[PDB]
Amino acid sequence: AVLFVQVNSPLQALYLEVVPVIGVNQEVNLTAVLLNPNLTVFYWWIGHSLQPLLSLDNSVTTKFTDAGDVRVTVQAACGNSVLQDSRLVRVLDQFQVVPLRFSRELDTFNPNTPEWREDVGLVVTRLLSKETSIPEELLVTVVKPGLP
Amino acid sequence: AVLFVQVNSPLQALYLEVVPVIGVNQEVNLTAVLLNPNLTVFYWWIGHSLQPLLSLDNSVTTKFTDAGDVRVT
Ligand SMILES: *[C@@H]1O[C@H](CO)[C@@H](O[C@@H]2O[C@H](CO)[C@@H](O[C@@H]3O[C@H](CO)[C@@H](O)[C@H](O)[C@@H]3O)[C@H](O)[C@H]2NC(C)=O)[C@H](O)[C@H]1NC(C)=O
Ligand SMILES: *[C@@H]1O[C@H](CO)[C@@H](O[C@@H]2O[C@H](CO)[C@@H](O[C@@H]3O[C@H](CO)[C@@H](O)[C@H](O)[C@@H]3O)[C@H](O)[C@H]2NC(C)=O)[C@H](O)[C@H]1NC(C)=O
Ligand SMILES: *[C@@H]1O[C@H](CO)[C@@H](O)[C@H](O)[C@H]1NC(C)=O
Ligand SMILES: *[C@@H]1O[C@H](CO)[C@@H](O)[C@H](O)[C@H]1NC(C)=O
Ligand SMILES: *[C@@H]1O[C@H](CO)[C@@H](O)[C@H](O)[C@H]1NC(C)=O
Ligand SMILES: *[C@@H]1O[C@H](CO)[C@@H](O)[C@H](O)[C@H]1NC(C)=O
Repeated sequence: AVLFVQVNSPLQALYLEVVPVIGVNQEVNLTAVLLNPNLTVFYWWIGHSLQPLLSLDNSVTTKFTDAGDVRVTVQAACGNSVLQDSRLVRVLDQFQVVPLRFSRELDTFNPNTPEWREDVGLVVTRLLSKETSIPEELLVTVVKPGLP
Repeated sequence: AVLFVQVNSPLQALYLEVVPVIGVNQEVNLTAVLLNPNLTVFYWWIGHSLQPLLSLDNSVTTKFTDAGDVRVT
């Protein structure tokens, strides 16, 4: 007689990591940050279609043929608890991309909390608009999750 | 705000349907008979490896390069 068992009772929090903006036909490297070993259950709701993708890995790679706003949802149920996080992203076509160096010292005070990164990008956008007199909602700053 | 919900509380019984014998390098059409719509969660333990396959469908198709006795769960 055989019996497979798994032991991961408590789940704390999850977060869906995805860039707020990318062009059409571009591969998106969606990440599902969660509390966990290779024993992880991930339901992925990429778009309108109900049928979710199953994954044991944190990340998936997908594309978007259409533009506009896309709802991306991820659900985690490793044990007997259900967590879920959603995020709406913009898929554009008319834009120009500029790389941006930050000062090194910031790295020594840089937690990867997405809200910290959001506020930093917002400050950069405000300063750009104040020093170029160009519209402010047409400038999107994303400061990545990397250690540098 | 968005929230996905699913509603299938009771599960009665299951049964694994598989032929008792087949040769090597032959495709096996394993079936998992269960109480259900396309909302079905299936973990497949094909052999020695712990990592199970995920499936929403009843059936899977696999092969065996080695002979002997295979545990299919
Ligand atoms: C919950 O919130 C916490 C903060 O309260 C987040 O924790 C931080 O997450 C980042 C990203 O995973 C961690 O940085 C990582 O460090 C590893 C090295 O250990 C590096 O290889 C990765 O590339 C990444 O930079 C960070 O250490 C971690 N802790 C803190 C204090 O910032 C967490 O992401 C949030 N997650 C959930 C599921 O709620
Ligand atoms: C539980 O046990 C019951 C019997 O008490 C099994 O029920 C029987 O299962 C077979 C195979 O699925 C059914 O035959 C099927 O009929 C459909 C048409 O409806 C046909 O398209 C299929 O090819 C197949 O031949 C049968 O009707 C069903 N009921 C009876 C009274 O025999 C069941 O398979 C067992 N399953 C579990 C999960 O415990
Ligand atoms: C996604 O990120 C991982 C981690 O760096 C990398 O190995 C992989 O090539 C990336 N894929 C794409 C399509 O960006
Ligand atoms: C988890 O399993 C996958 C199988 O698809 C494998 O690619 C990955 O390396 C495994 N990770 C760990 C940490 O064992
Ligand atoms: C498995 O059975 C289904 C149902 O008849 C059939 O469509 C499929 O081709 C079969 N595959 C193999 C490899 O026997
Ligand atoms: C269930 O979803 C799968 C998607 O892989 C599809 O192939 C199948 O036709 C669907 N079945 C039903 C009954 O909707």
